[PDB]
Amino acid sequence: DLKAFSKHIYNAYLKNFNMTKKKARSILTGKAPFVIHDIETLWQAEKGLVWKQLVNGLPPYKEISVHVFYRCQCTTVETVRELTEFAKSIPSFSSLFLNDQVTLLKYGVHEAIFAMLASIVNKDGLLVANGSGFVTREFLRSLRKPFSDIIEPKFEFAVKFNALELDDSDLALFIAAIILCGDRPGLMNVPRVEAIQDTILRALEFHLQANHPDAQYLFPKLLQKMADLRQLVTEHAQMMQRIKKTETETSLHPLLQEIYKDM
Ligand SMILES: CC(C)c1nnc(NS(=O)(=O)c2ccc(CCNC(=O)c3sc4cc(F)ccc4c3Cl)cc2)s1
Ligand SMILES: CCCCCCCCO[C@@H]1O[C@H](CO)[C@@H](O)[C@H](O)[C@H]1O
Repeated sequence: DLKAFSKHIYNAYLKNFNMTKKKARSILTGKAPFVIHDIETLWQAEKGLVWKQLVNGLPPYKEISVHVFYRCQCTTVETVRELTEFAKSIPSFSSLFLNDQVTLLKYGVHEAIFAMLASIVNKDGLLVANGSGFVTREFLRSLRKPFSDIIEPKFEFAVKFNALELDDSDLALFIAAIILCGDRPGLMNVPRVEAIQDTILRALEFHLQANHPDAQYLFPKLLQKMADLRQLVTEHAQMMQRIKKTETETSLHPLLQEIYKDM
């Protein structure tokens, strides 16, 4: 029964995401992306590197540390869009009141984004523009503060999370468990959410058995990663709040602006 449930969430993930850990992990290994590590290479990428969201559709250019930020902002907004469509793809989720759905997405989306970030990450950098390019970690560290400080706790996490060696069928269930969380403030029908969450967590355990049989303590380890993700997002909202006051000239997307609102 839970085999059918797991299959459905996997089909909802594959049907909804531009990049599987499978596709990403091949690109970062072999059988090539254009490495962005300085101003010259960013300009080079800006010129002839296939971005889904074009440069003309970005906020008015200000500076380098800000342009990088705006490009990142776009993908976060598009991942919020994939995740909403993935959440709706679960028929149990798309049954709750539209505001209860918005509550789960408002608080769960950033947790999910960071868990999925580990798929396109390695110790030295991350994939960009559907794997067309590869941005270096040192380049991002070389940007001005506060911008150089944003992506660092994400990388620390991503590396640790990648050690668990999860596949796309594990992530579909992991993300589902992240979205459908009863601990979200402003939830109306908490028993119904808590209900669905239980089904997912049951499904996640029995799938981790069939997919990772020799894996010691995987399920409680992922339950801890879920908690760690909650902290990383608390830390993240806090940073973007500082960026909102300090960087008055940088434009924060209202959707993300609303996510960090009462966090
Ligand atoms: C980068 C630093 C100033 C930040 N600004 N916002 C942050 N948010 S975040 O939570 O850490 C976060 C949120 C979502 C992701 C996934 C998407 N990332 C991308 O697609 C990126 S980064 C980058 C740098 C480039 F030159 C060119 C393109 C490019 C692209 Cl594309 C990563 C990090 S980090
Ligand atoms: C508080 C913010 C979190 C809410 C997430 C909203 C983002 C989802 O935006 C989605 O865009 C799609 C196509 O353009 C549509 O088909 C959907 O109806 C829509 O909800």
